[PDB]
Amino acid sequence: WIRPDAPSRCTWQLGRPASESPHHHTAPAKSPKILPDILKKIGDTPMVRINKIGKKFGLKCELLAKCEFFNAGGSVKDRISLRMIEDAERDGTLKPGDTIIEPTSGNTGIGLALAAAVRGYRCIIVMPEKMSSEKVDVLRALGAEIVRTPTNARFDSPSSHVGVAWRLKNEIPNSHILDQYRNASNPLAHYDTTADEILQQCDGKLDMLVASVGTGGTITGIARKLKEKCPGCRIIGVDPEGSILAEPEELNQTEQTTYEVEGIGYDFIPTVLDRTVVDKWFKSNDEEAFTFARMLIAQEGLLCGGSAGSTVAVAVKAAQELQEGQRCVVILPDSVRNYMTKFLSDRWMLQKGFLKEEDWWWHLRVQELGLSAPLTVLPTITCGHTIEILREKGFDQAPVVDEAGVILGMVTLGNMLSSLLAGKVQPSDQVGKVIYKQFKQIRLTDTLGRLSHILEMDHFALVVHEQQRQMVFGVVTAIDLLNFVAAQE
Amino acid sequence: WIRPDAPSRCTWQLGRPASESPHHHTAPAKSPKILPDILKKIGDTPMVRINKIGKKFGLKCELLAKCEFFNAGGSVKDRISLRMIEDAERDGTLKPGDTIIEPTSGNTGIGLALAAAVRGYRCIIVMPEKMSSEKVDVLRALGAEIVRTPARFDSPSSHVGVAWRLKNEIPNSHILDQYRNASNPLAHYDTTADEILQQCDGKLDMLVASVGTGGTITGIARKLKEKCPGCRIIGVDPEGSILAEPEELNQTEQTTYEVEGIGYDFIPTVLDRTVVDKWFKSNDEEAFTFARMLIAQEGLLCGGSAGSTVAVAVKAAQELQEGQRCVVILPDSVRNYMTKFLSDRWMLQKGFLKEEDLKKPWWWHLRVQELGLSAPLTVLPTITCGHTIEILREKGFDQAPVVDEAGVILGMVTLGNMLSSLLAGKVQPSDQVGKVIYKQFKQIRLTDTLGRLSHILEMDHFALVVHEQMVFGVVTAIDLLNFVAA
Ligand code: HEM
Ligand code: HEM
Ligand SMILES: C[S@@+](CC[C@H](N)C(=O)[O-])C[C@H]1O[C@@H](n2cnc3c(N)ncnc32)[C@H](O)[C@@H]1O
Ligand SMILES: C[S@@+](CC[C@H](N)C(=O)[O-])C[C@H]1O[C@@H](n2cnc3c(N)ncnc32)[C@H](O)[C@@H]1O
Ligand SMILES: *Cc1c(COP(=O)(O)O)cnc(C)c1O
Repeated sequence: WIRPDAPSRCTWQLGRPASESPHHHTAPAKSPKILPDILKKIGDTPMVRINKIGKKFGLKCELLAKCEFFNAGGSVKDRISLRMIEDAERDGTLKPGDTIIEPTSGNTGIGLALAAAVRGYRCIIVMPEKMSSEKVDVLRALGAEIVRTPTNARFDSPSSHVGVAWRLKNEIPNSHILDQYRNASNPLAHYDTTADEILQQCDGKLDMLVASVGTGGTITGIARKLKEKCPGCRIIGVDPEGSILAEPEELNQTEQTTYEVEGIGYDFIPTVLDRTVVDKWFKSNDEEAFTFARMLIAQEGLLCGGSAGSTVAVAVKAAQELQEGQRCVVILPDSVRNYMTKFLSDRWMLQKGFLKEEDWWWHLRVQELGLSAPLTVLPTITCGHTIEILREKGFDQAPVVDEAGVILGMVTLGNMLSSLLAGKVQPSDQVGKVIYKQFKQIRLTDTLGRLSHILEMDHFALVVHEQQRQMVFGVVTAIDLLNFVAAQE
Repeated sequence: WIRPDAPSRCTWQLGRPASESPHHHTAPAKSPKILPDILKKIGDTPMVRINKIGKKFGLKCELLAKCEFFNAGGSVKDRISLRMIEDAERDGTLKPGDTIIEPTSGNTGIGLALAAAVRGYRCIIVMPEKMSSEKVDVLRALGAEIVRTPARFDSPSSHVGVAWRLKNEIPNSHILDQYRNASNPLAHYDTTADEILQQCDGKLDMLVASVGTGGTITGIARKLKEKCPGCRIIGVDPEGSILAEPEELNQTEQTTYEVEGIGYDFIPTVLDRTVVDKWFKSNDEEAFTFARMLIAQEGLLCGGSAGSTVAVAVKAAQELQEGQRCVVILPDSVRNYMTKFLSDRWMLQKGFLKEEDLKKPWWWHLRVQELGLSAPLTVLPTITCGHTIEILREKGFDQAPVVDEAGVILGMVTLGNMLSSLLAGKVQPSDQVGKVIYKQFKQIRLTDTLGRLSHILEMDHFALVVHEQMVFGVVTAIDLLNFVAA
């Protein structure tokens, strides 16, 4: 196994002629009238001027945006997913029918699974288990296969999202790992194509480039091509808090290492990353990322992700030094398609406490309902006798309780039923196995509004003795609320 | 108010020179290095050859795909949302700071909300109350405002009439009316069809398009019939829609289908059915199947309507021989359908997906007639909501049928629907219950599997046993559980 953070052996140095390069170099391509396949849609991404957000924050300059979400897969990684493969295919490293294994979650695995789906490669994406249903559904739809690795297990560990991919690589015939962190094809893709597009579209003239930093291939290749052909251009790198990628190290000091923004920042310094071509670094957080993302979507009509928001949130700061007549280009990595249920959802933004909006009987208290005396069950009775009673009284449940009255959980009918479809339970065995812990608990002193929210969300909430959370005062559903309302109106 | 199905007054006739046209005509545009705004990204969509699926089903011809999901909003409607506005803006009909009300829940609301967001118009989208979260979240994110309308085409309180009520009540408000507006088919007549002719060098022998409002297929078929006579135009209509001709094809039991964006109960103004050489009937199964097949094999990320288009294409293009060309229209992206046809769980829940891995419980192929269900308790449409709440209190169910005096069941009522409506303030305890009638509901019959029933009761809280149109009763989970665990 080789470490991705292993120091770079590249001898490239500013001033060295391009004739000395040992690598293979491609060029931006004239696109056909009719595309032979969807993969030809990758590249030649549009440059869109930012008209509102630039001026709103007082930028005297021109602010352009390089939109990589118009790539066939809806991310910048479609550039490298193509390149890394097209190189391997040339090298003789990659054969027809082979397997491509990658230790990635969502941003590269999509591009790779797409290219693999088009060209008939088996694709194996290895990642933690709780991966967002958007990315996971896209991958499964493209034909890729997923390996769930444990949520808590280290990078250096033998059971992680990465090491296990290497174990599969060794164990599975014809399997290859392109290794986006170590592969020179990653930054060479942007060095050869992206940076040339940016230079063509800007007529060779721009005074700043702002990019968010992930593996680092993008910002590296771009900054190198620019430093060569456009010296005056300053390169600005963006790093989330909790990441050590940014320089100097003093900026990297923080309490938590966890952030909600996807695609940028992780704990190690990849091989492909060149931090000597980055003129200045900026620290962003999740709040301004998502805020500026919503602002981009709303004001500019640009459908993009949170990393784009980070990039721009930094841009409005870094471009203040720029005056009138100059130009600043930002990199917008991906689309909103992956974040449909995350930063795009107001409920989610509220839950994490980012925007946190404010909130005739709405402020009336649940107490006014005057509910029934609960039917609770022992963990220990059969599922048959269980749904026998729940059929008798037309109630759907239990707080599942111990002998002391302590709540051990809850159980509902539908849960039982799906547990039966899976065949993991049968009427004989104890109900204590089917305990449903994923419901929500709210109680007497709570507002009827929050309850209402849960009632359009779920089937029920659970009134607990106010100051004893292990105690059950009663069970609330929509029918008793409708009872209250229809009663006093 | 004007009806969308009102007959077309257009005097356009095949053979008439283009110099006689009273309308305004644009042309496909050379795009800049740097786009001044995102709206310039609309158009010049790529044409991608279909290499696998064509040959797999035995097509001797070339099958190309016009991908409209690469538009800035991720749908074909971005073309018209632009046009309808750009015309109004020119006409003096549309002023800066105005309000654009549209009663569509379709992609048009997205395109319009985007253009409105970019150009600073207030946007009001009026639609039903279910409305799968993707579209709704996109709209709210773009700055648009939503009105929930608890669906009926010519009703006074619907997704459309109330938009006209707002149009009258709100200053500077306009309704572009995608069904009646000539800008809709003119957008495709002027641009899309010219793109298709440029990319195909003026030669193609068939075009297959799914039919929604009909502006697309109309404008395209007209431009083609003019400049490429040999090209046959093939229209696609879901089952439950009457758009297809002849009328004999439109015969079906249910009028409800899961595919979004195509087929209607009415014939829109902009639709010209005299330029369509042949029509084909598609269903939801082959739509979603071919959509998954497009994504998997061709790497094309698209929607279910695309699947319908292609599912028809592999049939219609069989007449084509080697050397010819067939072009299909792919309307939208998978972005709206992330939790619907893209989800395996959902595909299973609706019964489209294939069942076995080769073993499962014995009651699976038993049927619900064995459950021994009792008589349903029916509610009148004229009853008061509070009364419903009383009866349904005492009996203790979460749902009841809404049926008129003549015996025909107009629908179902669920507590979540009543609560949802009340929280919006669109219903009161003294109101008609006929307001909260819930017309989208799932049917399992007497003779259908206990398995299908199970999948149903994983989607939703009920389904409804019917002896043949007639009924039997209402089924929920606890009867299944009671039967099995017995
Ligand atoms: C005149 C220009 C360049 C020269 C002469 C050059 C030369 C080299 C050399 C000698 C190596 C060592 C390979 C090894 O030790 O196994 C290397 C590696 C590498 N180069 Fe370059 N290079 C040039 C430009 C670039 C550019 C423009 C990029 C990216 C945009 C790049 C990315 C890399 C990467 C990622 C490695 C791998 C380092 C490692 O595996 O540790 N190089 N290069
Ligand atoms: C030589 C070519 C054409 C001529 C002379 C023509 C003429 C007309 C005329 C006289 C009307 C009646 C306006 C009214 O009564 O309000 C009309 C309406 C209309 N035209 Fe055309 N037209 C031509 C081509 C087209 C094309 C190519 C399209 C679309 C692709 C189109 C779409 C419409 C629509 C949607 C209406 C509205 C009909 C209604 O509101 O009931 N026309 N046209
Ligand atoms: C008869 S049930 C009807 C079906 C409804 N979906 C439900 O499960 O509550 C509705 C009434 O029973 C009450 N209820 C539900 N679960 C209960 C439980 N485990 N113990 C006592 N009352 C319960 C509710 O609060 C409501 O007043
Ligand atoms: C008592 S309810 C308990 C709550 C459950 N969620 C429900 O609505 O069915 C369950 C029993 O009532 C039946 N049921 C539900 N709605 C019905 C109605 N409208 N007419 C007759 N039986 C009904 C079910 O089929 C089942 O046998
Ligand atoms: C509107 C629509 C169509 C049909 O396009 P028309 O312009 O009505 O002919 C097809 N698919 C989707 C998803 C649509 O929204």
